[PDB]
Amino acid sequence: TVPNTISWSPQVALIISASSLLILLIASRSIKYPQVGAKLPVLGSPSVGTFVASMAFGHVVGAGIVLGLSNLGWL
Amino acid sequence: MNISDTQVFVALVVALLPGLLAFRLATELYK
Amino acid sequence: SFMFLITWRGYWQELIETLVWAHEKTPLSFGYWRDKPVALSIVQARLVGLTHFTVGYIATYGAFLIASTAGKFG
Amino acid sequence: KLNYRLDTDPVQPYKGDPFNSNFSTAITDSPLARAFINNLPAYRKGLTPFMRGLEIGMAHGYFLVGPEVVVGPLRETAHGANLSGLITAIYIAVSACLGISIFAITTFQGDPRGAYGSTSKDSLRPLRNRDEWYQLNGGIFLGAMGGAVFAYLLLENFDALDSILRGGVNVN
Amino acid sequence: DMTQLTGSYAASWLPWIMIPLIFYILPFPVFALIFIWIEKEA
Amino acid sequence: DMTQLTGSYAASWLPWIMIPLIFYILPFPVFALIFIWIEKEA
Amino acid sequence: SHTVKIYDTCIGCTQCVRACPTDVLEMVPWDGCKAAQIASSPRTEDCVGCKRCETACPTDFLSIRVYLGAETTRSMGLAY
Amino acid sequence: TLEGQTPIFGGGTGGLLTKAEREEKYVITWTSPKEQVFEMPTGGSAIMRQGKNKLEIARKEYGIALGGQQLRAKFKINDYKIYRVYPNGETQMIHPADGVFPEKVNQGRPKVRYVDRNIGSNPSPAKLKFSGVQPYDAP
Amino acid sequence: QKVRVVVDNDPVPTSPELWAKPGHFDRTLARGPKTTTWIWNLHANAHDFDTHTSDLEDISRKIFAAHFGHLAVIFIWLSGMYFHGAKFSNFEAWMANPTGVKPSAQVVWSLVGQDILNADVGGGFHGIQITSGLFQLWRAAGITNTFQLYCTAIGGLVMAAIMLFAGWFHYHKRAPKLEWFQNWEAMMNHHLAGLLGLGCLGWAGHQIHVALPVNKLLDAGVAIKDIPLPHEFILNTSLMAELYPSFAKGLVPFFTLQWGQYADFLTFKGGLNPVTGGLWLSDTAHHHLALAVLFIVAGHFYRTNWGIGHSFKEMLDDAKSPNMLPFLNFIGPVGHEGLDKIFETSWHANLSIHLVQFGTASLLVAHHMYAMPPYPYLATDYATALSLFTHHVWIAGFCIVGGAAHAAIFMVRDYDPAHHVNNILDRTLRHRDVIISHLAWVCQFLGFHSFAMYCHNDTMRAFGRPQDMFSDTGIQLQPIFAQWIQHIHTAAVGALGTTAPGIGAPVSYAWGGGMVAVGGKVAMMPIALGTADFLIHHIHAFTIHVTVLVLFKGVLFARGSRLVPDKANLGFRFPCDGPGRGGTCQVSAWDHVFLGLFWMYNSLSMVVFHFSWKMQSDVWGTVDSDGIVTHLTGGNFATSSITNNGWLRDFLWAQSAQVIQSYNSSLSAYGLMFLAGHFIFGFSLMFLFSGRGYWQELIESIVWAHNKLKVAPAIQPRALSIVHGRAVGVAHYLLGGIVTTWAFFLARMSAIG
Ligand code: F6C
Ligand code: CLA
Ligand code: CLA
Ligand code: CLA
Ligand code: CLA
Ligand code: CLA
Ligand code: CLA
Ligand SMILES: CC1=C(/C=C/C(C)=C/C=C/C(C)=C/C=C/C=C(C)/C=C/C=C(C)/C=C/C2=C(C)CCCC2(C)C)C(C)(C)CCC1
Ligand code: SF4
Ligand SMILES: [Ca+2]
Repeated sequence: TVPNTISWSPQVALIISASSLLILLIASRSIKYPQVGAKLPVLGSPSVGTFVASMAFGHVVGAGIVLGLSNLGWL
Repeated sequence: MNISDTQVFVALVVALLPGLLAFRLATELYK
Repeated sequence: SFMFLITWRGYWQELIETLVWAHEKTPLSFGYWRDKPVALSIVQARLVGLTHFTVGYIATYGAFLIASTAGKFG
Repeated sequence: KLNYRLDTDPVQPYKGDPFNSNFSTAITDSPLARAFINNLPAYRKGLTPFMRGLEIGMAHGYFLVGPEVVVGPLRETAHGANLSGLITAIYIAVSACLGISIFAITTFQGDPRGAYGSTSKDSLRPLRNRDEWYQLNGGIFLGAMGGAVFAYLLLENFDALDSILRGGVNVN
Repeated sequence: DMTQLTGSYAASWLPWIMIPLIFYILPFPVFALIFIWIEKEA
Repeated sequence: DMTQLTGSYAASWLPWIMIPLIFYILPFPVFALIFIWIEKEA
Repeated sequence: SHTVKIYDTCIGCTQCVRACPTDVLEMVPWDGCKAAQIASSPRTEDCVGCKRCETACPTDFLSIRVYLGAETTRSMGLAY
Repeated sequence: TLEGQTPIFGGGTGGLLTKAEREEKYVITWTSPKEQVFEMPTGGSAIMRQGKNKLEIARKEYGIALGGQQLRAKFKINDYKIYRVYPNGETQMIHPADGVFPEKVNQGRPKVRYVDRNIGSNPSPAKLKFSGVQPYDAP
Repeated sequence: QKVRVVVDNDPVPTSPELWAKPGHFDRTLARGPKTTTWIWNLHANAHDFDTHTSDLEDISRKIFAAHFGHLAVIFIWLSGMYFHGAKFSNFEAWMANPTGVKPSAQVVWSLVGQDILNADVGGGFHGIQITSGLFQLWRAAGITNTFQLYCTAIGGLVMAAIMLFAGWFHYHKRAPKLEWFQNWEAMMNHHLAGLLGLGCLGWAGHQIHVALPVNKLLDAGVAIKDIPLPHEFILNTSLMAELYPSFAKGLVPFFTLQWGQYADFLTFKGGLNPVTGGLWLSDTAHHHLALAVLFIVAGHFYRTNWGIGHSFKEMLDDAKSPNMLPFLNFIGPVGHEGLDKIFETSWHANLSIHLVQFGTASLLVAHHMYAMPPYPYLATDYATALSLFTHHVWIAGFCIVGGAAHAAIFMVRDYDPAHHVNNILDRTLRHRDVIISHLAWVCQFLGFHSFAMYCHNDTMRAFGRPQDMFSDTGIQLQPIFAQWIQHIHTAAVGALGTTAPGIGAPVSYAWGGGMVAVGGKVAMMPIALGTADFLIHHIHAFTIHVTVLVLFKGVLFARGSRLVPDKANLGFRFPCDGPGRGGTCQVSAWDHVFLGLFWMYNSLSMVVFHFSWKMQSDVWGTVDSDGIVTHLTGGNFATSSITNNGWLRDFLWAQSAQVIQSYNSSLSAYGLMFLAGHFIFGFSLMFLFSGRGYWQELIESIVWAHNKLKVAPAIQPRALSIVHGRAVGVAHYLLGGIVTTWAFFLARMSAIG
């Protein structure tokens, strides 16, 4: 059978936003070389490259999470 | 239906891994 | 024969040296050469390769000559 | 600036000599490998050369019978397969013992060449005397014949031994 | 039949050889190994 | 019959023993003799 | 051992001595050439027969010649 | 005995064999101005010490190649010596034979195996039949 | 800031003056010729750039410019195939009747009777039947008329001119610095996300928007003229909606992560299309789309200019004891530290790795394209299927040998002992006797227990004792591990239970699950493995291991050995070190490549022979109305391939009937080339068996005759050098043998395929 994919709803927006946010806090404190290049609070003051990397990885991880949940009936 | 010939042989080969590690731990504790 | 005629000595001498090391370092191998093993000489290899080439030449055609005639006739 | 880091090297030079063409590995120098190899009959301390040959012969003659019994050309019949296996072990061991004899004849003339010379320090080849080799050979031959015959007797009596190991001899 | 030891389980030949090996073949060599270990001079 | 090696010639038992003797019985002792001959110290 | 001979056509260019991988040759005083020196082979027992000396010799024909002879352990280049 | 401390080397399979203990062995000793990395004659890299060094080698060609192509050409070290060590302990210094490098002419060195003619004047082998004399050895 | 573009301006003037100075790149060759050896040396050192100069920056610029030249050559070759398929082919006729028309794209002129080679290939066309699979590739791309092929031919010529201009521009006008070439992280990011990733994405777009709709109509049976042009599927969205309903809702599901609604054209079926026998194009579209995402993600892995990413140097410096797994700590306390120096300066080391992986890729291409035929009407075109597997097997073998060759070149030329102190490279060299001795032993074990068992079979069969043979009816050698894998992979899709539930059909029918037939011929069916397959696979293991032994001994001993300790000073390519030390012929690392070429040829010849016989015997054939399959050779492989008398009789003698009887027919060219390959093989034997000392002396007498008539040349004739004679021998040997097999394979398949 074709794995189930759900229609767009605020829940998938919450998952993607939360995954992007959590990655942003973790990356600014764990990656080897943050604050490299042009600069953009509670965060570690990440650079532009760190922020775009966090948002891109938030889309990557978030997309995997939403498709994984929707496949299994929310895991 | 019980396990087959291959399953018994696989278990025997797998049991070698804790067998060798048991020897390593025993000799290390003897030190 | 193609092996003895195409490959030449220095390749085999280096390989034999590796096997010499292996024998010396292997336990339970109580044997030991009284004559040091070396690759066949340059001239010797040409003769040995020529011998294999000739013997194969004669044996192959001899078998074909007999079979293709005796099999078809008396 | 230069750090060979030999002190933290898992693989050390063999016996502290970096120029002896050897390494200290799990195969050559681990406590288990040394214990197993040095206590084989070829290396066990204190063994007489005849007793070294006896234990080696019994072990080798015993298993040499097997191959021709199972996949040999007389395998179609039980009795023929067993005889062929015993003969093959006898032929191989007699040939090997002949090789051991002529090895001792040719090696030990004057000061032997190679690893059996007086000044040689080959720890893997400890039988440095001609009389030791002949004592070894006598043990090898008698042990190999005994081991081959022992395997032959067990295979010849396979039907009896199968009933033995299943308790079928306790019916009467 | 019930005149002999048999096994309907897979690889029933295994107890045929393992019982002799563990109980009256290997134990004497094992005792020999332990005896050498406990008698070795310092 | 043609299920075994036989001989209609006289003394057909001769190849029965000569073939083993020359090809896989005597050759190893002969090789041993030659080996001793070519390895003898001067 | 191999035999190494030096003929009177030598010009004392020392090329053969430099090319020898086992130090068989050395340069000795001489008066037959402008360089006032000639090649010598005092240590032919160490000669392996590589003929590197002949390759380096500039004279025509060669002033140094190697004749392969009886083979020994060191003439065969055996480390065992 | 030969003095000097061996270079840092973790071991290898290109070292000495039974021939070293049974027939003969060679040792190359030298002095270097600093600690530095060189290539072993039979593969691998070794670190030569600050003071005087001593390396055991299976063949004489190893010492000539190491001393000539590496010690002199690359590290500008010219005081290296090569010894031949016999199993009974006898040691003789063989390179340089007389303290002067062979490529440099030295007084007192005799002519060895010199033929007083051009190579084209060697006699034909037919004239020396059954005499046991090779054409290049002919007077 | 670290990654930046720096170039020189006009570093080399563009003048043809040096065109009239042959050998200018070499100091020795620049003086001019004195003997004929100068001519050979000029061509031999033409592209050895590191011997033209010692400047790494100048060398790298030559690499970059020359690569553009090779790309232009490939584009001209690609343009030729498209043009010949648009002007001198029966492509349009073949597209109408794929199962009844032989592809043909080469037409010969009629001057000396060679027009007999214009075979009756069907479709009212006369020409040489091609086996390159161009027609099947173009059909899968959606190409339906010769005009589209003509346009691609013009585009290929344009790209060739652009490639040629780029090489001139980046060498004579704007040559990048050495630091530009040393940007590992930037190069990896751009070639992963931008080259592989964007190319997969672009081809996925072409497949989705062009190939899938055109091929869906083609398999439905509608005529070529009734199929709209591919751009109509883009403009008229209603046309795409009818074929795939999901296209009626646009890009909304993609941006909302509702990708499950795209399942009608991004399928995950597996198996083969019943109509054509190739893979489902919708399956390949999802395959390439998934590849594009994976490659683009991989392209953000390395740190270029923004701190984010991984560093090559930090990984290599960290991969050492005790940071490895407990059983992998034997690599020592230095480990991979120092390997980064190799990739900074050694072009040869990188070429060694990349040539090896092109061998790996081409081998995967050969194996994965017959068992999972990706193009329509490719599996049932037996001539094309055999040719494609054989061609890409041979390409891989040459690439692998080249990888070993340039690995040895790196050791002699670029390896620096100071950079490798107790690291893994140094440690590997320090136990090379361990490695070679064990490799030599396993080669002997494999040779005895693979080939000598065939000799055992031949002797038993000749004795009239089939029961004693290694066969399915005698002493069986069942490849149980390979049989088990076939069962696991078949049961994974539902045909250790159902481990790939989403796949409908078996991934490959070669593992089981059923048979596919297209035009009354077998496309793919399960390939049973028995004793004969056990024996032949261990033949491959034996031949590969020996080829490894020859090449890997040369690389490990390139610097020297116990015999010649200073081989590195002698160089990568030298004939010998004299007759001394007993004789040191062929000690150089080059000679190990020379010997390894023969063993690669021997290994790969048996690989393509195994494929040709097994596929004909057990897979390929015709299917009647009742579903009964009669194979091309009728199942000979199981009983005949267990002896090499069977190989000699039932494979070489029997299957050469087509090529040997091809005279006075359209296949007569294959018969001529069959003899041509045999001639070159025998011709090569005098270069391999003889030496230049004989030939130089013979040339002396010939030169005397020319001197007698005052016609001797100033450029003195010389026999080929010792290395050159070996190179000629191996080149003619491999050419003769491969051409012989090429004619043997193609003549038979063009007649019975
Ligand atoms: C004498 C004694 C001795 C000894 C002991 O003591 C030995 C041992 C070893 C070890 C260590 C090893 C493992 C084993 C195996 O697997 O392989 C083999 C097999 C066999 C079978 C071998 C054989 C054994 C013995 C000889 C036995 C004998 C017995 C008989 C029976 C006698 C008979 C007599 C009569 C009279 C005939 C080896 C080896 C090697 N080899 Mg080696 N040996 C020797 C001898 C010889 C000779 C003569 C030659 C020449 C031919 C060689 C050769 C060779 C090569 C190529 C190689 C290889 O590769 C390998 C290796 O290294 O790896 C790694 N090698 N070795
Ligand atoms: C995304 C960027 C990108 C892309 C696509 C490439 C692509 C390529 N590089 Mg490359 N490179 C890049 C960035 C890129 N590079 C960067 C940033 C550096 C500096 C670190 C290098 C440094 C470099 C070196 C040093 C070398 C290459 C080489 C190559 C070629 C390898 C041969 C091959 O696979 O043939 C692929 C075959 C093709 C036909 C691909 C198409 C070729 C053209 C030029 C691509 C044009 C794409 C462009 C976007 C236009 C698209 C139009 C349309 C699709 C929209 C290939 C064309 C090698 C080579 O052969 O040089 C000539 C080589 O030696 N590159
Ligand atoms: C990407 C691929 C690639 C690249 C860039 C190189 C690059 C290089 N290789 Mg290399 N090589 C490769 C693949 C590659 N190789 C492969 C696959 C092999 C295995 C066969 C080799 C084997 C190899 C050897 C053994 C040697 C090199 C050498 C060299 C260097 C000098 C080039 C040279 O001699 O000009 C080539 C000049 C020629 C005259 C060759 C042309 C003659 C060929 C053999 C004719 C082929 C016949 C034809 C295809 C079919 C018949 C034609 C018809 C008319 C009958 C250069 C760095 C040489 C060197 O010194 O390296 C430092 C060297 O000794 N390579
Ligand atoms: C601790 C667990 C345990 C115990 C108590 C037993 C008990 C028994 N097994 Mg057994 N077995 C086990 C685990 C165990 N099994 C496992 C995991 C396997 C799969 C590898 C097997 C495979 C197996 C076979 C194939 C056979 C038996 C048989 C037997 C019986 C005779 C003894 C024998 O031949 O041993 C044989 C033992 C092995 C082949 C391997 C044993 C491996 C275990 C894990 C070792 C345990 C060591 C222990 C924990 C350390 C003790 C410490 C000390 C201080 C006491 C006996 C009832 C025989 C039988 O059925 O007779 C009727 C027989 O033929 N066993
Ligand atoms: C050179 C002559 C010659 C040759 C080639 C053969 C060949 C053969 N004989 Mg034979 N034979 C010969 C003379 C010869 N015979 C003579 C003169 C006699 C009478 C004494 C015999 C009596 C004889 C018997 C009784 C048997 C054979 C058998 C055989 C076959 C197996 C070999 C064997 O068992 O030898 C056995 C050989 C002998 C018992 C004695 C051989 C005496 C000859 C003269 C020795 C010649 C030595 C030679 C000249 C020196 C070679 C030098 C070297 C550099 C090559 C083989 C076809 C066997 C057979 O038929 O199998 C089917 C068999 O059973 N032979
Ligand atoms: C995993 C890689 C992969 C695979 C399996 C395929 C598979 C396929 N492609 Mg495809 N392709 C790929 C990558 C891949 N592609 C890339 C990267 C590009 C360019 C960006 C393309 C461009 C492309 C075009 C333009 C076309 C195809 C087509 C096809 C189909 C025909 C069969 C074929 O090409 O041989 C299958 C190939 C293989 C099995 C092996 C090659 C894959 C690479 C080279 C191996 C790389 C791994 C390497 C050995 C290890 C690297 C070292 C490691 C340390 C990482 C088939 C479905 C054709 C089509 O439409 O079919 C209907 C077609 O026209 N492909
Ligand atoms: C058919 C011809 C032939 C044969 C049999 C061999 C055999 C061998 N080659 Mg070889 N070679 C050949 C042609 C051949 N080569 C050619 C044409 C070339 C040129 C390219 C080379 C180049 C070459 C190289 C470069 C290398 C080899 C290596 C090897 C060895 C591989 C190990 C092996 O298989 O051991 C098993 C031995 C065999 C399979 C030989 C056949 C044995 C028969 C079938 C059984 C005999 C039974 C019994 C012992 C007979 C005794 C009776 C008594 C009366 C004599 C082996 C000795 C490699 C090596 O030495 O690796 C260790 C190696 O490095 N060869
Ligand atoms: C290393 C090891 C191993 C192996 C082992 C082996 C290899 C074994 C073998 C074993 C064997 C192979 C054994 C054998 C034995 C034998 C015996 C025990 C015998 C005895 C004999 C006898 C007792 C005899 C007697 C006699 C005589 C003397 C004379 C008269 C007659 C008679 C018969 C009485 C394993 C893998 C497991 C594990 C790991 C480790
Ligand atoms: S035969 Fe040729 S390759 Fe061999 S050593 Fe003599 S010159 Fe060199
Ligand atoms: Ca009873």
